[PDB]
Amino acid sequence: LPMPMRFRHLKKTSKEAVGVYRSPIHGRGLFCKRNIDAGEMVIEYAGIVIRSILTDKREKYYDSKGIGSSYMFRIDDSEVVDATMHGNAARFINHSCEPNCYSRVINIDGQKHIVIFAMRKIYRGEELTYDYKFPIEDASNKLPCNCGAKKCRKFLN
Amino acid sequence: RVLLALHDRAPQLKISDDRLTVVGEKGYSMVRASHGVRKGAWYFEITVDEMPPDTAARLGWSQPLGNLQAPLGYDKFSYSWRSKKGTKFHQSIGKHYSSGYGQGDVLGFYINLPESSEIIFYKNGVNQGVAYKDIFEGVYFPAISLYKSCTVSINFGPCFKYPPKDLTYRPMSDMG
Amino acid sequence: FKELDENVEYEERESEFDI
Amino acid sequence: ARTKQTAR
Ligand SMILES: Nc1ncnc2c1ncn2[C@@H]1O[C@H](CSCC[C@H](N)C(=O)O)[C@@H](O)[C@H]1O
Ligand SMILES: [Zn+2]
Repeated sequence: LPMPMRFRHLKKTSKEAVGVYRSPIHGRGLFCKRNIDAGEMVIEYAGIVIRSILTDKREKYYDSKGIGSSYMFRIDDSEVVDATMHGNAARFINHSCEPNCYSRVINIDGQKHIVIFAMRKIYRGEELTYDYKFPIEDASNKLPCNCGAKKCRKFLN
Repeated sequence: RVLLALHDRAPQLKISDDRLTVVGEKGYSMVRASHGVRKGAWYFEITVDEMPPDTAARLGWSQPLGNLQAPLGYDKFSYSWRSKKGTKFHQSIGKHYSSGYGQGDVLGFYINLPESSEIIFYKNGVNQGVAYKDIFEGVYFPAISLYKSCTVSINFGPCFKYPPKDLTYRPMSDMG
Repeated sequence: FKELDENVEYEERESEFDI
Repeated sequence: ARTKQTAR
């Protein structure tokens, strides 16, 4: 299937297949509401697409408002999706060290989208997770991982 | 081209194939244009083709969250000008503004969003006064709301019937 | 946040980088 | 500058 076709299908179906709920990992997460088969698109990490150079300015602006989580998702060296103020339920997908989903950039009509795909068959009730792949920071700003995996690396950083 | 929106519209509105004419149906419902503006000065026209007894229109500008099943001006997301008595509405508060308008009138809609924001309405080319200033920041779409079966037609430009004297603007059609 | 369904490209202003 | 990524 041409990627634009399964991308529209995604947009037409994601709201029915996933939902936001309380999470044992941390606060709110995204949960599977119907079985999702391996390799299927789950949801887009939607937001405001910005040039990479605007990232740092927006980050310090957001810390000047107190937002403690990072809702920015890098597409490539030139662009970033900013979901801090405008975005969808993909905002709430937690990190796991043994995740059941992965992220992937797709090209649609000369525009890039960050899409989350099912790494395996995912069953109703499972919490959806992917590896944030945060760059490794120094131990003054390590964030400890509560993903619960047996192979947990203990921080997101 | 700029047109009345394909999906961003109350379903009960009867929109022509060309997507510039719209007939109302029962209580107030709304349709936005396909393009909106964030900065600069912009203009468009609406002609009241037919306004039978007990019908009315509230015309103006809407942000994307303005309620489609309510009159324009119902909430914080839009500003409107009512055919009946020329009242202006915002957040469902109607205030004195101009004299009414009706069948055959060509109404003009100016907005200025500088990078001091302003909304001005025109009747057959004549400035009716500043209606709102220092409006909410965001994207503003030309917008139409109709009460019962009156018929209006929208013109986004480039050429207007009554281009205003000494006013600087771009036609909404420039967004196309 | 305001909910969104599709990506929107940010429209930078001419003065986007200025003090 | 702390953003999610699809690869390191
Ligand atoms: N595996 C994990 N362990 C602990 N906190 C996590 C985590 N994965 C994500 N988080 C937290 O969630 C944020 C990402 S936004 C995810 C939504 C958030 N869980 C909420 O309740 O709204 C991060 O800033 C991080 O603090
Ligand atoms: Zn972990």
